[PDB]
Amino acid sequence: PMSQQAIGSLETKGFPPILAAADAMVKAGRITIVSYMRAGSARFAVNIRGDVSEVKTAMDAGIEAAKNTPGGTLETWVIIPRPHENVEAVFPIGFGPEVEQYR
Amino acid sequence: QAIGSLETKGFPPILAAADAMVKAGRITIVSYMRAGSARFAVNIRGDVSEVKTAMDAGIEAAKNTPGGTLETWVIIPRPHENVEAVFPIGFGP
Amino acid sequence: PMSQQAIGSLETKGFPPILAAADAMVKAGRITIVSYMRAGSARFAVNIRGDVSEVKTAMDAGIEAAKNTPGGTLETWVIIPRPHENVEAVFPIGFGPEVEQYR
Amino acid sequence: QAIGSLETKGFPPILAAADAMVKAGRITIVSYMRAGSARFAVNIRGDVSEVKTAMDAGIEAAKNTPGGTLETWVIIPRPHENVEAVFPIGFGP
Amino acid sequence: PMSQQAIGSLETKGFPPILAAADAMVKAGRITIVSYMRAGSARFAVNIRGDVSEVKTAMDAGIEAAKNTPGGTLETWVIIPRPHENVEAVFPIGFGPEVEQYR
Amino acid sequence: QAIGSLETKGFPPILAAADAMVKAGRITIVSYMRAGSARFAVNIRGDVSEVKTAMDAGIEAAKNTPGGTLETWVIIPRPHENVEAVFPIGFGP
Repeated sequence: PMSQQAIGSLETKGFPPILAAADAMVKAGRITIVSYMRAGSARFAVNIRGDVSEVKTAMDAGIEAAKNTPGGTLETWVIIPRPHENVEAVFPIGFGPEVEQYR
Repeated sequence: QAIGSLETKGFPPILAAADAMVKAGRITIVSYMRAGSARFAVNIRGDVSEVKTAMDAGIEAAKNTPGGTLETWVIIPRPHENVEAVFPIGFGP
Repeated sequence: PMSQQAIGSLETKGFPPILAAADAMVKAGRITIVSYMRAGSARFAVNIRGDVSEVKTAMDAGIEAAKNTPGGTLETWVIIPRPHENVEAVFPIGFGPEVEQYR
Repeated sequence: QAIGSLETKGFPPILAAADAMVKAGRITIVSYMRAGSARFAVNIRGDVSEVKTAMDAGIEAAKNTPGGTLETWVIIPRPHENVEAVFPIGFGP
Repeated sequence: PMSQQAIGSLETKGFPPILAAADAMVKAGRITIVSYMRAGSARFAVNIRGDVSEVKTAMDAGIEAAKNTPGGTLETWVIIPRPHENVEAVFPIGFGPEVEQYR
Repeated sequence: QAIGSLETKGFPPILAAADAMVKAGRITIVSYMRAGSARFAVNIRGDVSEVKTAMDAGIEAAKNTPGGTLETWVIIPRPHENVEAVFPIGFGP
């Protein structure tokens, strides 16, 4: 009941910084971007999956890209190495059929 | 079964809380609520003693998350059945 | 054109305090919880129906439960003894088929 | 028919306003708007003299509600028909 | 690829001031109200179309009506004389079938 | 193709930005995002040199709009294809 793949989630204020973060993340490690969350208050979170070491290196790049985007604000981030299956069942952080082609 | 509900500012800390809760007691995460203003609540069910231990872990995980903040939480030991008929805190699919 | 049953509505900041309020309300009087409103800004309202004397005693318990929830904030409440039918027609405060079994 | 629209912060005060309005004049409540930021607007229609009396009662009910606040209101006597084609202030189902 | 008709868009805080603006606009010039946008934070925008000279006179009336509504706030407005077709394709500012009868 | 994204407070300034961008370079406006808190983002695609010229025009149009404010913007020259599989920045219908 715990997934093999880590989750990393990063949240910005602003849509352009989340795109910056997402692109930097997938260019920095063997990770898949699985989903995004429109959180309200102009905040957005991006969710990535991969082995924890790869998610950590991806997260470092996403953090920098968010902060370096003009007018962007990094709000919060987390890495969970081996998330319980019930988390994946309830939250939109699983692998959907549109990202299979990239994994 | 008891209900525990915990609410954070930010999506990453609600994930952290949820994962910590289900790894700390015999509970089921049944739903989450997008509250607006970048707040999210996670709802768990279990025997009250298990919900309590889970809640303690979830509070700590939310506060320990980079940039995460804990807003509010509750434990209701034996909720009236009318509550889960109206609020999305039941077990069913 | 005025209902036999009062409406009570109570609004909190935070989802956990609204659950606290709702549970305290239905445990304190002969009332039915009919609906909730996601108001934005992390505010939620719960709507109950019953005879006005029962809604008043329920409301007192809901107010206390909201205020006593960790991090919860009570925002606003009302009791309308005999609401006009047009209010029930437009606002989601009627009795739905999922709560018949509890009334 | 005239349109009256009244907006509160909070859901309980919009209920109070709506009920007071329909009990104060020959008007029909046609819709409500969830505006965001916990604001709600109620929309009524009737002859303008009736909408005026109703509006006065609704303003007082909103302000009199525990924790309720009145944000903004308007009365438009004879709205152009293009307005109700776009905004949800018409009578129809 | 640029429309013959200008767009004017006006945004208020509050729903009653947007109704005031919309009504004043269509009473002040040969314009069609095409749509409204629920922007969040209790802000609303109304979108009108017409020849630019007509949209300008309509906009002046909408600005005044918004400001003069009890508790209303004017937030922002624009007039674009000859919008590119790609703007109409992506943003909800075109003529829909419900407003044909008024144009 | 590159992605440019520009976000304003207010709906009128996003229209201004979008129109200025497509009139300043060989770009396609592919989508907009209602972000909440009355913020909106417009997303454009094109060769990066064209997206840059378009972005400059969009920044100026947003700031020049009465009451409009520019919040944030970005240009990504060569986005990874996983980004447009998840975010609504692709070309398709």
